[PDB]
Amino acid sequence: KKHIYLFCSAGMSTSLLVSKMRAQAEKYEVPVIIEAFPETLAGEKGQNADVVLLGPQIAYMLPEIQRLLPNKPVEVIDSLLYGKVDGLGVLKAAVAAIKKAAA
Amino acid sequence: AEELEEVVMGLIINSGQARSLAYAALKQAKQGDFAAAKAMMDQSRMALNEAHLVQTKLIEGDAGEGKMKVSLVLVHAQLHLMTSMLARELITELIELHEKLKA
Amino acid sequence: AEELEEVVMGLIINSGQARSLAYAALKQAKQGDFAAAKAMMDQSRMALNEAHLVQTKLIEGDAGEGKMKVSLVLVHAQLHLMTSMLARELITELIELHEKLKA
Amino acid sequence: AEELEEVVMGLIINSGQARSLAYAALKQAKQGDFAAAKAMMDQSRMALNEAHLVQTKLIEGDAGEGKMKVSLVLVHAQLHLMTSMLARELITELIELHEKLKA
Ligand SMILES: O=[P-]([O-])[O-]
Repeated sequence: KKHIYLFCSAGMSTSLLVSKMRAQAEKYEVPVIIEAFPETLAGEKGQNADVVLLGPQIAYMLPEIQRLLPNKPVEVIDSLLYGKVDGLGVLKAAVAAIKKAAA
Repeated sequence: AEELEEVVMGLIINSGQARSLAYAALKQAKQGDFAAAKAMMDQSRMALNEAHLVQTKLIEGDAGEGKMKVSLVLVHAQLHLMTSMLARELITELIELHEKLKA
Repeated sequence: AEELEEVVMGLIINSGQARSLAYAALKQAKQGDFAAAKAMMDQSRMALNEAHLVQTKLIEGDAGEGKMKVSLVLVHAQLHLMTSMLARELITELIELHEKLKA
Repeated sequence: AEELEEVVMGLIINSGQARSLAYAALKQAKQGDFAAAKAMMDQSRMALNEAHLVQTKLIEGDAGEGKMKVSLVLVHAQLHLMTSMLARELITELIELHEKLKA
């Protein structure tokens, strides 16, 4: 089971996206664990993720998070997919980042 | 909701950035850099002011969904904004004390 | 609800204990006991960290009762936790000042 | 609601006045007026105590509208009261520091 960790300031507004992603992962039997955390834990929690996703509001922090976790694929969630709360779409992008990372 | 929810995320992030700047301002004071501290507080204040202004609108037109009831998120923004504003004010006082400490 | 409600009580108590320890830490500083103050601060931080971690889970899975709506108590725990964490951080700064005051 | 709503307004105003007095108390300290500062803090505390007492009643009998659910405004008063009380306590510490600073 791969760990997909999302970051935002407190971990709420993204919490709704996480619940929809979990529903989708169950529907299609994707072996993943999805958790939302505030951006303050990106360095502490990110070390255990298989893929690190940043909320659209914290995109400006991408370079810093990449330097903090040089051994993890880190990327920003598409703002439209995020605004629309597209659990399936974001789940797809996360699995993709993992595949493109393992090869 | 769509905007209100995305707006709250922005407010939470803004409030978080405000605090971050405030703590950074304090750090400058510890380094004996009163000039940089002062500049950082000013920007932090401006950030909050803009955030507070947005919240003001969010409280004036909090109606729509129901009569007595209001948007629940109003609190996620108020809580973060109130905490950040208070923190900054106290931090400002703390910085002034550093100045009095001579250092 | 059952757990969520009992959990909030625990969080409120934990947050309260955290503040209590923080104030106690400050009191130690006033007595000129930097060692005890430092130790008390560390424990307070750890208590908050555990409390924050529990809240994080409570925000990631805040869904269930309804789509847009979330557990009401989430705020109660957030309010107490946010206040306690902020107070503790400021108290830490205050303690550092006591150290600079020489005493 | 009628009273609860009007009561919250009173609490918010009271909390605001409390903070106002607290900051004013601090200002007195900056002027080197420990006597006036002390008097102002005492009054601020009494104002908060009365406000807290009213809130206590508002939390003990928060039932009526529904089983699990409680008055929404309870938070509004709690948020303001918690922030004001915390601020005042920290301000008290800050004032004590001014006294230690000799000035
Ligand atoms: O918890 P969040 O949506 O900043």
